[PDB]
Amino acid sequence: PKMKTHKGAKKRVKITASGKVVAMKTGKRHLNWQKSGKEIRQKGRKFVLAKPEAERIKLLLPY
Amino acid sequence: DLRPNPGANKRRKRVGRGPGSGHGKTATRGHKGQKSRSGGLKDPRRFEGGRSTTLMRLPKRGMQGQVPGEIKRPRYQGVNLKDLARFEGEVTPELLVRAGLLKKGYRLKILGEGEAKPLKVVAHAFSKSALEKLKAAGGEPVLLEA
Amino acid sequence: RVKMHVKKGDTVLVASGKYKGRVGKVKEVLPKKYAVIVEGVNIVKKAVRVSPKYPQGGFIEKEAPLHASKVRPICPACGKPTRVRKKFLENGKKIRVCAK
Amino acid sequence: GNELVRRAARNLPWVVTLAPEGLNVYDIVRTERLVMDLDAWEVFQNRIG
RNA sequence: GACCCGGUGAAAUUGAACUGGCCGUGAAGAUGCGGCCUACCCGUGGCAGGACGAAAAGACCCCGUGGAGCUUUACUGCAGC
RNA sequence: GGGAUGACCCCAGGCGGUAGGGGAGCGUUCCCGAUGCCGAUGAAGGCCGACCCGCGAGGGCGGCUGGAGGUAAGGGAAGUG
RNA sequence: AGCUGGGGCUAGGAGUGAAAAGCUAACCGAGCCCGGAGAUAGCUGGUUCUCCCCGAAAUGACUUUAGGGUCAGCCUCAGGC
RNA sequence: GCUGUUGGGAAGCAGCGCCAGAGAGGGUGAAAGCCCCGUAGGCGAAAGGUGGGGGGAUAGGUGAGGGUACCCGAGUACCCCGUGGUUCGUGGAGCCAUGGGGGAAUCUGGGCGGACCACCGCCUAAGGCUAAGUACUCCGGGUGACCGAUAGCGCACCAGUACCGUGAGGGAAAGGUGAAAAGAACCCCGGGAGGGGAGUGAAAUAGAGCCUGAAACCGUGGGCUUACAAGCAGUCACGGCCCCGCAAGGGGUUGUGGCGUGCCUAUUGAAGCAUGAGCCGGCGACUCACGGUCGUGGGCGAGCUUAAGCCGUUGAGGCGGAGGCGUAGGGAAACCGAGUCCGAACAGGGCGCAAGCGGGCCGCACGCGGCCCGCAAAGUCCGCGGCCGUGGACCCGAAACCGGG
RNA sequence: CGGGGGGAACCUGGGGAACUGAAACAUCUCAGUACCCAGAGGAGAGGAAAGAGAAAUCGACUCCCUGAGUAGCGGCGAGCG
Ligand SMILES: [Mg+2]
Ligand SMILES: [Mg+2]
Ligand SMILES: [Mg+2]
Ligand SMILES: [Mg+2]
Ligand SMILES: [Mg+2]
Ligand SMILES: [Mg+2]
Ligand SMILES: [Mg+2]
Ligand SMILES: [Mg+2]
Ligand SMILES: [Mg+2]
Ligand SMILES: [Mg+2]
Ligand SMILES: [Mg+2]
Ligand SMILES: [Mg+2]
Ligand SMILES: [Mg+2]
Ligand SMILES: [Mg+2]
Ligand SMILES: [Mg+2]
Ligand SMILES: [Mg+2]
Ligand SMILES: [Mg+2]
Ligand SMILES: [Mg+2]
Ligand SMILES: [Mg+2]
Ligand SMILES: [Mg+2]
Ligand SMILES: [Mg+2]
Ligand SMILES: [Mg+2]
Ligand SMILES: [Mg+2]
Ligand SMILES: [Mg+2]
Ligand SMILES: [Mg+2]
Ligand SMILES: [Mg+2]
Ligand SMILES: [Mg+2]
Ligand SMILES: [Mg+2]
Ligand SMILES: [Mg+2]
Ligand SMILES: [Mg+2]
Ligand SMILES: [Mg+2]
Ligand SMILES: [Mg+2]
Ligand SMILES: [Mg+2]
Ligand SMILES: [Mg+2]
Ligand SMILES: [Mg+2]
Ligand SMILES: [Mg+2]
Ligand SMILES: [Mg+2]
Ligand SMILES: [Mg+2]
Ligand SMILES: [Mg+2]
Ligand SMILES: [Mg+2]
Ligand SMILES: [Mg+2]
Ligand SMILES: [Mg+2]
Ligand SMILES: [Mg+2]
Ligand SMILES: [Mg+2]
Ligand SMILES: [Mg+2]
Ligand SMILES: [Mg+2]
Ligand SMILES: [Mg+2]
Ligand SMILES: [Mg+2]
Ligand SMILES: [Mg+2]
Ligand SMILES: [Mg+2]
Ligand SMILES: [Mg+2]
Ligand SMILES: [Mg+2]
Ligand SMILES: [Mg+2]
Ligand SMILES: [Mg+2]
Ligand SMILES: [Mg+2]
Ligand SMILES: [Mg+2]
Ligand SMILES: [Mg+2]
Ligand SMILES: [Mg+2]
Ligand SMILES: [Mg+2]
Ligand SMILES: [Mg+2]
Ligand SMILES: [Mg+2]
Ligand SMILES: [Mg+2]
Ligand SMILES: [Mg+2]
Ligand SMILES: [Mg+2]
Ligand SMILES: [Mg+2]
Ligand SMILES: [Mg+2]
Ligand SMILES: [Mg+2]
Ligand SMILES: [Mg+2]
Ligand SMILES: [Mg+2]
Ligand SMILES: [Mg+2]
Ligand SMILES: [Mg+2]
Ligand SMILES: [Mg+2]
Ligand SMILES: [Mg+2]
Ligand SMILES: [Mg+2]
Ligand SMILES: [Mg+2]
Ligand SMILES: [Mg+2]
Ligand SMILES: [Mg+2]
Ligand SMILES: [Mg+2]
Ligand SMILES: [Mg+2]
Ligand SMILES: [Mg+2]
Ligand SMILES: [Mg+2]
Ligand SMILES: [Mg+2]
Ligand SMILES: [Mg+2]
Ligand SMILES: [Mg+2]
Ligand SMILES: [Mg+2]
Ligand SMILES: [Mg+2]
Ligand SMILES: [Mg+2]
Ligand SMILES: [Mg+2]
Ligand SMILES: [Mg+2]
Ligand SMILES: [Mg+2]
Ligand SMILES: [Mg+2]
Ligand SMILES: [Mg+2]
Ligand SMILES: [Mg+2]
Ligand SMILES: [Mg+2]
Ligand SMILES: [Mg+2]
Ligand SMILES: [Mg+2]
Ligand SMILES: [Mg+2]
Ligand SMILES: [Mg+2]
Ligand SMILES: [Mg+2]
Repeated sequence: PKMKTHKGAKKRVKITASGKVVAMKTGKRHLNWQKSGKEIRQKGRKFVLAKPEAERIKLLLPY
Repeated sequence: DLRPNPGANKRRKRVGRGPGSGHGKTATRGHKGQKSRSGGLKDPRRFEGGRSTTLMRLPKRGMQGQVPGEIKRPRYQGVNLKDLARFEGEVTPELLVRAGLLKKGYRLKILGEGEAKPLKVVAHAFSKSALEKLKAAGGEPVLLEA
Repeated sequence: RVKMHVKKGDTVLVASGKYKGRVGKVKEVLPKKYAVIVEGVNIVKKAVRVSPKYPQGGFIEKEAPLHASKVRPICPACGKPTRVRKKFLENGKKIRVCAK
Repeated sequence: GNELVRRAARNLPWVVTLAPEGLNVYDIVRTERLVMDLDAWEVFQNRIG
């Protein structure tokens, strides 16, 4: 019956216009105590490939 | 055209795959020949299997919702004057939904590229650069909703 | 009850097979076999004697049944089907032309 | 649409009969010749574009 | 009892068989490959070395994120107090 | 490449194969085609064949048996080998 | 502390037990029947017509993972270059 | 609707007719509109049911002003503790129920709008009843790209039977003579059984558990061929004998010679002394529904398409725009928008956008409009196919777990 | 005057699992399902707002299609909705 939208996905990925899948970099959630600004700074979304193909299949209906 | 004369075109490939016999897909029957594919795998859309799947990701989507749910908010749907320049007179919502754009999606917001046509256009909102384009003799019956 | 057909203990014409043409009477209607008797299809039945009584046994015997369809009634004319008239107080089977 | 005519043909082994508002492709093709009356050629029209 | 005659008349098993020995060879122990040796065809009473003989999808051993019974200062609950 | 699109011709290479992918076909049940067409001068099935067609699955035709059904081209479904 | 007939009572985590986990209708560490139920089985087995073209892998990383998997490597088909 | 003809038998075939609001179907010795039963169309209830569909008859119901403030459902509302219900699993946890404790007011009342408070609103708890639309199918009927006796219900048959078990309960097998019994008088061998004649029939190898009657299996007769040979039983080659046809050629058999390690499965590797199979026949495993993703045959395309349901048919389709996709991308969001997000930044950078035409024709501006076109800008809808998700999801198999007996 | 039992499914109410799924497992899932009990009937239930929730809105209940796999719930896991 009507396939279901994986809400665990719907909560960490925004699927783009060209079809690419986007999510936030992993790291800076609590890791830190002293990481270069460069590292803690360089965290603002990214690509994924062959793996997002899989992602998109879970976000069916919500296109 | 005769009765016993139609028949599909030349591609309705009824030929679905039959599992088999000595020649073609056979025995183990196309795919298989191993084990653990005998009743259905895990996903594998998610599997994976044992180790943490790309779920090592992280909910960004700040705000997923409280418990009463979604807040009754007014949604606005943009519609470039580009398309708007398909007909003339005095375009307005409803006349836009009935057309081929908008439709119940609530409040009308004209903008986008395209060359603004000399005529009155009623909307709930207008983009800055859109309002400009209606410079070449147009309109601006904003607000509405009363 | 419903089990009813076209003939009764009267005169009929065989349209059948071996006796096409032959004409006869009272066919002692069955109709569990939906057949009649007439005067034809009469086979030779062997006999030992169902009990010494009436000793000897011959081969000329009785008349066999005949599918009710193989026969056609006749009266004041020839073959022909049967219709039904109301007799102003009855229901008698009459033939298209004659009358019985 | 004339039931009287319909009733008259019908039993003919070579005749397939229909009411105008029943005009369908399958029948048109299973027969060799098609015969409509003007009042039925209209309903047909009110259905074509 | 077994053996023979008249009577009656089963079974597990069985890919099919036109089913020998020795040295070899081969998935490491071949009637079935090689080379050689032996050997007319078919039975009957006997023996039990082989057909990795039969029977039981090894009870030992390991594997399965299998199962049950049992234990406790393993976990988490519950009755009862 | 011929291209007179002749899907037939010469030229040039290639054509072992498990898991697998791909492409063509054969046959079975049923539906349209069927108020049709085959059928007692014999249906379906069965038993034969040293003949015909096809690379193959098969399709023919013939003799015997059988005794009342069978079902073209062209397509459609699926409890289909 | 005997043996025995007839009439009765106690049963499934329950009975009964001079205690073997014995016995509870010829296999009791949890009876039998029907049902949930087509339990589950990352295991074993089996998987049926024909021809033509191509044709692997048995590696790496991670895996309560190690005879199972996900991504990559290697095969195939369509389109493009 | 008769006749003739073939035939055991016409309904076949033939000649010349006929009915049709009926040419659905079944039967009759074979194939039939006119022989039979029916079919179209049309009639029919004294009696028993059913029955506002249509009539009636009842019960029942028909007001404004201004005063009073009398009454508006109690162990209830309400609050706290323990829980259930809802999408809500302690959550910011409201709402509806309520086992415990405490415990009101009567419209200047009391509940609700997701803690709570103030505004603005919504509604009247603690009494009961109420057709229709909806569900099901033991039963009757009508249909089938449903089955056709290993199928279809477990049962086409004297089946929930025979048999099994103490019991709950389990649970079979088994259909067909022929058109018609015309079911074989009588004679002969025999105790009978069973046969041989005779006789019936179109057919008796339709003779009675009898239509057809395959394969395994058991025999009788014949042809070739075998007791010095040895083998996955075959194959290639000659030769002999037998059989077909005039011949060339072909069929059967096999004496020598050459070459030869069953099938399946599982494996790095099997003739393997690894698995499975006695042989034959029949049953036996990748489907279907709804989603999804590609591909593909079409329709229409700045768009495409309906769902339920309604009207029609009774193998006839229409209507129905609720709704869904698509036409704007960004942001966590407010929001902005061909941009947008981070940023102080017109630095940068992440997502984004920027779609014509190969091109016949032709109004016949020395202008290509724009009709047209692939099927796009570009999508949708339906069909088909591959794979994926949810379902038992390729088929068969546990040891076990739980419920009621 | 009534009641008692029977009735294939269907219906309401009172109680109410587990295998499974989470590739272990306990919250969660299976599921208020299977099953037990009581009751009712050709249906049963529900039913005229101490309602919905944002609309100067609707106006009993039930049933179908959408809304929507949305809003939300979730060891924010499986999944539920
Ligand atoms: Mg920063
Ligand atoms: Mg959607
Ligand atoms: Mg296998
Ligand atoms: Mg393996
Ligand atoms: Mg294996
Ligand atoms: Mg399974
Ligand atoms: Mg009378
Ligand atoms: Mg003896
Ligand atoms: Mg050796
Ligand atoms: Mg040797
Ligand atoms: Mg050999
Ligand atoms: Mg001996
Ligand atoms: Mg011995
Ligand atoms: Mg031994
Ligand atoms: Mg090849
Ligand atoms: Mg292959
Ligand atoms: Mg037909
Ligand atoms: Mg003849
Ligand atoms: Mg057939
Ligand atoms: Mg099958
Ligand atoms: Mg005593
Ligand atoms: Mg127990
Ligand atoms: Mg029990
Ligand atoms: Mg005790
Ligand atoms: Mg004792
Ligand atoms: Mg005990
Ligand atoms: Mg015992
Ligand atoms: Mg146990
Ligand atoms: Mg279950
Ligand atoms: Mg099972
Ligand atoms: Mg299974
Ligand atoms: Mg697996
Ligand atoms: Mg198959
Ligand atoms: Mg190759
Ligand atoms: Mg892979
Ligand atoms: Mg290519
Ligand atoms: Mg004849
Ligand atoms: Mg005649
Ligand atoms: Mg003929
Ligand atoms: Mg007839
Ligand atoms: Mg007929
Ligand atoms: Mg005639
Ligand atoms: Mg009638
Ligand atoms: Mg009456
Ligand atoms: Mg008062
Ligand atoms: Mg709760
Ligand atoms: Mg709660
Ligand atoms: Mg209380
Ligand atoms: Mg209280
Ligand atoms: Mg309240
Ligand atoms: Mg409250
Ligand atoms: Mg409140
Ligand atoms: Mg409220
Ligand atoms: Mg509020
Ligand atoms: Mg309210
Ligand atoms: Mg009330
Ligand atoms: Mg009230
Ligand atoms: Mg009520
Ligand atoms: Mg009611
Ligand atoms: Mg119904
Ligand atoms: Mg049966
Ligand atoms: Mg049979
Ligand atoms: Mg029955
Ligand atoms: Mg049976
Ligand atoms: Mg017994
Ligand atoms: Mg004779
Ligand atoms: Mg016969
Ligand atoms: Mg017959
Ligand atoms: Mg027979
Ligand atoms: Mg035989
Ligand atoms: Mg012989
Ligand atoms: Mg010698
Ligand atoms: Mg010799
Ligand atoms: Mg040889
Ligand atoms: Mg093995
Ligand atoms: Mg291998
Ligand atoms: Mg061997
Ligand atoms: Mg072996
Ligand atoms: Mg093994
Ligand atoms: Mg095997
Ligand atoms: Mg064996
Ligand atoms: Mg077999
Ligand atoms: Mg077989
Ligand atoms: Mg689908
Ligand atoms: Mg698809
Ligand atoms: Mg930018
Ligand atoms: Mg199974
Ligand atoms: Mg119990
Ligand atoms: Mg009563
Ligand atoms: Mg219930
Ligand atoms: Mg309940
Ligand atoms: Mg209940
Ligand atoms: Mg559980
Ligand atoms: Mg589990
Ligand atoms: Mg639930
Ligand atoms: Mg009713
Ligand atoms: Mg009711
Ligand atoms: Mg009703
Ligand atoms: Mg009221």
